[PDB]
Amino acid sequence: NTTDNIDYFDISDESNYYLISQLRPHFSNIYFFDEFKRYASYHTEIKRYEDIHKTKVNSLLNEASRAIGICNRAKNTVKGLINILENPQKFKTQRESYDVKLRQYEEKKEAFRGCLLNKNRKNLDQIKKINNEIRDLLEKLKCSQDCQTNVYFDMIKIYLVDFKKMPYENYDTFIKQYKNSYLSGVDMIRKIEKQIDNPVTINAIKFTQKEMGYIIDRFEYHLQKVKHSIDQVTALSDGVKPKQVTKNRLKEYYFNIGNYYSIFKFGKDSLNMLNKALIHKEKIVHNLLGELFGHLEERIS
Amino acid sequence: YELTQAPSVSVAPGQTARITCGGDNIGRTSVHWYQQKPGQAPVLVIFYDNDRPSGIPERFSGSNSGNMATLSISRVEVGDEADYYCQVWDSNNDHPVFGGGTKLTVVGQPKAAPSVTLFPPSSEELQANKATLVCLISDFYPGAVTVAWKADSSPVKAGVETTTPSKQSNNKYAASSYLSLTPEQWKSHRSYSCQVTHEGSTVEKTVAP
Amino acid sequence: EVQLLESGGGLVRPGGSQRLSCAASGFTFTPYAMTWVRQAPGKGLEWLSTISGSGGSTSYADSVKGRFTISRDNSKNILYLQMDSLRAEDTALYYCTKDKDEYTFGHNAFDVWGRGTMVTVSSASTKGPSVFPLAPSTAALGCLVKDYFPEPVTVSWNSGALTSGVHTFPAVLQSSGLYSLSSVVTVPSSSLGTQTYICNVNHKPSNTKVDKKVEPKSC
Repeated sequence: NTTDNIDYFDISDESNYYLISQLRPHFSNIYFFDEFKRYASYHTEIKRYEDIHKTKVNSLLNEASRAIGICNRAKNTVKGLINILENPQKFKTQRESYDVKLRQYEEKKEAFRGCLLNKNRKNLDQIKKINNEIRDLLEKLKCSQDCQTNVYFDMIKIYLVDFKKMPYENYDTFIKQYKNSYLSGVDMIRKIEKQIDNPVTINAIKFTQKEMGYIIDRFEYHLQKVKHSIDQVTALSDGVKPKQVTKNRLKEYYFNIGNYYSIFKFGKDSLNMLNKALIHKEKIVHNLLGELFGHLEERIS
Repeated sequence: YELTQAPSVSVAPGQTARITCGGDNIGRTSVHWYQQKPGQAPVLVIFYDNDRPSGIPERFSGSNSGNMATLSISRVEVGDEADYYCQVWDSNNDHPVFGGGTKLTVVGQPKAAPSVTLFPPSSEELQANKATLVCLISDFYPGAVTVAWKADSSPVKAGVETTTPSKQSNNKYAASSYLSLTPEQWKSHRSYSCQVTHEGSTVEKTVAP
Repeated sequence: EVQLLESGGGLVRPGGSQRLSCAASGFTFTPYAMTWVRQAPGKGLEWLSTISGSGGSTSYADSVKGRFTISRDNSKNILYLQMDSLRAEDTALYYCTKDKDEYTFGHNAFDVWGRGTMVTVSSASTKGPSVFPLAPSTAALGCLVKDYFPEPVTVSWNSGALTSGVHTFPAVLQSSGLYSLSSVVTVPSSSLGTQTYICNVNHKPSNTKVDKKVEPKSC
């Protein structure tokens, strides 16, 4: 059919350190800033809640949100070319070759994803400047040589039940089933493809399949990251539990579980979205395979 | 999944070589073929049963059907001598798998007789209470020689180590044989001889102290 | 233009560890699945491990599963293979290779290959060679490179000035576990009294350079 939503594309900086998603808050680091919002909620000697949230965190979210919107024009240009290359009936209403329309898709796609990074470069530098402010805000803790780890382990236990809400095993079952169907569908198109008849339906299948592989590749990335941070903090839930540490150690404690938890929430957003994107692509491939096998009396490939 | 390949295939120049790749219903999956010449990396020569990479000669063709896949090289040249590997995706264990490989040997090349050089033990070596006899065999085709050592006129079995024949730059082969002796053994005898047998003919060299 | 270059293999004790790397260049490295394939001396190709483009999925062969680990750095275009608990049977030439297309997870042909890196797992210690001159009786003179471990050995003549007529034979693997080769050079006997001949033997693993003058035999 038609891909009505191309939210599955992402991009990262050249250092591969910051990952931009089209879903809010576009950066996992924003989820970590919200966790410090909850970390200071339990440390009563910190009343800088309004300063970090209103003056910094929420305005970075809006600037990233605005930067994503600047690329909406390039976003729809890419979708328009996807709907032509995946749809033989639509491709037949236009006049240019399949290789010509295919090259435009490659150019427009790189222009779109590149827009997601270029418009967000100044927002990414703001992330490192905020990271330092949470360390400074945690330095205002009244304690120093002995800092209770009560809140740090209270947050860990709350994180364990938040992980239960996510269906990891079914997500694992899902990606293994569709990846297996994807590979066998790709290998079969290799064998059945020929060049004596009109190759427009084989072309649309291969095009959709290549996007299927990209979605599968991204799904496995997030599923692995989610599993990592889950196993890590449950290990900390079973890992050594001092009733007190020095304020420098408690700072990296909050930064450890805060990073782990923010990757979880970021993965949950992306995995729920990539799940629908892959399902929609698979249904298009099967609609295309029906066209390929719909006129057995005439020809196939 | 397992892929069955014959260890060796022999063809004459200008003929059509055929290298088989066997497997239960291998025709359901794509078969890829790799050529590996000695001391070199594998080169993808046929992919997806019969697709040919740009730059590979048309003499390379492929077929995959039923339980047998076949890579066929037509008008075989001597330069086609290599090891050929097939590969498929193992759909039960979800990973690639390679066949055992097949060595192609192009027959009918001109026969070349080996050249033999024999060096006596070094004088600096004998000062260190050791003695080595060096027998160097060069420029011979085919690559199959047997080496026999002799003290005076008696065969020597102990202390002999011989290399496997290796194809040189010029499609001929080279091998070396080393006889280890004590300095007393070397100065004891009248002579020592390295005899090289190649396709029925012999070349013999001899040194003495 | 598309290049793969393996590195990091050398001598290592049984039970030890060693990290191999593959530097990729000339293409978009991230969307491709990368694969390690080893080849024991004189044996065939053996698939070891494959990793997805993003690293979300990894697979291993039973022969190395639990001991090897594949990984990649998509910001520097480098593929890694961390080998722990190395055994003698891990002695092989380790190849880097790449899927022909993107997002195929190893279910594809391998179009570009590196030239491999030699991993030698053994408990024998690195030993430098002893070099002896093979005096001539056209003539034939040479140098014997005796008892060294491991490979390789490089032999030049007259500090590289002499190059025509030189034949350096493949090394023999002795029952002792040490290697030995001979480098022979054919010169006209016009030169035995005029030109001089010195072999230059270099063994990088033991950091030993030796020169031996090859003079005729005289009484």
